[PDB]
Amino acid sequence: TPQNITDLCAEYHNTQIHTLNDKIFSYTESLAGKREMAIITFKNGATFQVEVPGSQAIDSQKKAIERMKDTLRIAYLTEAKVEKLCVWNNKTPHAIAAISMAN
Amino acid sequence: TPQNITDLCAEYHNTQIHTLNDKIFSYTESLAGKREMAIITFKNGATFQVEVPGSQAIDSQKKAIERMKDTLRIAYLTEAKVEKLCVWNNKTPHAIAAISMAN
Amino acid sequence: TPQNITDLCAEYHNTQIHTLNDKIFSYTESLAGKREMAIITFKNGATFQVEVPGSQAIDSQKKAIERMKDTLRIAYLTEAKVEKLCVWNNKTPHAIAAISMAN
Amino acid sequence: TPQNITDLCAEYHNTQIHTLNDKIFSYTESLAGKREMAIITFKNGATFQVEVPGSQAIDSQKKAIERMKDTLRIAYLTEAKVEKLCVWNNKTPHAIAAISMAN
Amino acid sequence: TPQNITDLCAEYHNTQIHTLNDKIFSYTESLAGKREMAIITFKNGATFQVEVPGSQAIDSQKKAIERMKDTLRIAYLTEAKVEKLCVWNNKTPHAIAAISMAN
Ligand SMILES: OC[C@H]1O[C@@H](O)[C@H](O)[C@@H](O)[C@H]1O
Ligand SMILES: OC[C@H]1O[C@@H](O)[C@H](O)[C@@H](O)[C@H]1O
Ligand SMILES: OC[C@H]1O[C@@H](O)[C@H](O)[C@@H](O)[C@H]1O
Ligand SMILES: OC[C@H]1O[C@@H](O)[C@H](O)[C@@H](O)[C@H]1O
Repeated sequence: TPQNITDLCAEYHNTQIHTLNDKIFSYTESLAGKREMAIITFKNGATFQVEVPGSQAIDSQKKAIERMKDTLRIAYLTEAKVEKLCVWNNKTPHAIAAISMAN
Repeated sequence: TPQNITDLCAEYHNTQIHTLNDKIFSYTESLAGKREMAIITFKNGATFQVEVPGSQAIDSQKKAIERMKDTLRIAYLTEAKVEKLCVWNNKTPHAIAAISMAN
Repeated sequence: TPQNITDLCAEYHNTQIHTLNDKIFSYTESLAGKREMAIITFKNGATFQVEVPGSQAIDSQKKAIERMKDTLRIAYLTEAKVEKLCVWNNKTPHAIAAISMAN
Repeated sequence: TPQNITDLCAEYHNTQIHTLNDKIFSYTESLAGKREMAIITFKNGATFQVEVPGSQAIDSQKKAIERMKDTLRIAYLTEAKVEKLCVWNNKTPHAIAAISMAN
Repeated sequence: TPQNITDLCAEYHNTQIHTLNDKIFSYTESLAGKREMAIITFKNGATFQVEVPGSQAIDSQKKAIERMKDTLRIAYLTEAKVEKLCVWNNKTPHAIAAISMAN
């Protein structure tokens, strides 16, 4: 079991870590058919998504995806500093896999 | 995959991108028979709803609707500035499809 | 579709609007068998309940009832001003059908 | 229909009202096997639990149990004054049936 | 029934209490496959996880796992002082079974 976001991120193919150390600049949410998703942006121009849950994803996956959207919304609204994001680069915008917060 | 609310809204028919750059003026919620709606209003007069899901709604759609109503209530309570809304304009009041928050 | 709580409230029999423009004074909740209800009070003496759903209540009603208890709890804790309540006056305490919040 | 916590408490056997008029001193929660419970304490030494649900417990009661733990956590975190607690005194520690919050 | 985290923790083998009396230094969350988990750390170098749910986990166990993650996030964001943690010490990082929060 990884004990940090960098090592967790490295367990997967087509991932990379972004180190932001900054609050979220914008939060976008859609319930539109086939776009049940969330997009956040940082003031440096970086844009990321929380991907739509897939065709019958398992229970743990669907719960974590909803948890991550919960987390980004509350982080944005409270101006909580985001330390790092682990994202999949085979999507556009890059898709969030994990987030770390410190400070 | 759209990277912002304007491009997302343009992927659907019968939608309008609506710019606000303002906090929600009032939040209304109902639990009454087939009116389990949320209504939000803004200072300059605009009025929007989160439409009640019908009897064929799939799980992903129901979950996203529930999420949006959560988002509107917390945005309202925190006086978070709403940048834009993407709304369906063939219903009255217009029905929210997406929301962007910034500033 | 109604565009404000007054007009929504008027679509039902045995309802009425109360205009509080004040924060909630007390919040009560129970998990006791058959009384899974919430009761709120205002400093002017008014008392209102969120009625227990019955054994035939469909899922969309149940979810709205739970949402309203969530809303009342968070308003109470944050001292958010309640503008109006739409209530059924054929129950005691009067039963909440809808709520509006505005500064 | 009870209009307050005291009257509601009186509808059940093996209950009593505690009048704290104080914020929660400590919040404890467990996910351990057979002990999926919450414990709260006050500065005067009183200790109460949110009981583990029974095997037969129906959905509405389970939902209310989960709600009460939500309530105690946020009451604790916001230092919200707890007015009264309705508890079952045939358990140890005494188990929460209802709570009232007021200043 | 245990009346405090220390006694609760002693009911299980391979557990220990950490007395931290300190806020969480960092909060990490992941939705990645096989890694639906949360990791918290303290400024003394202690690192803890909320284990990935088991594929056959019962309902009460799954909900408590979800609740614990909700608690850790809100404790983190509000700088709530964590009093003690009850952890399974046959996991690496040590896995949270119970948390106590006090002032
Ligand atoms: O679990 C979700 C992941 O699924 C992978 O197969 C895909 O490459 C990633 O982009 C991400 O979507
Ligand atoms: O939907 C709940 C409402 O249902 C009505 O039929 C009843 O008259 C009201 O008192 C309220 O209970
Ligand atoms: O509904 C929960 C309550 O159920 C009663 O039967 C029991 O006597 C109480 O101790 C409490 O467990
Ligand atoms: O219930 C969760 C616990 O399950 C036990 O079997 C295990 O030994 C502990 O380390 C922890 O995983």
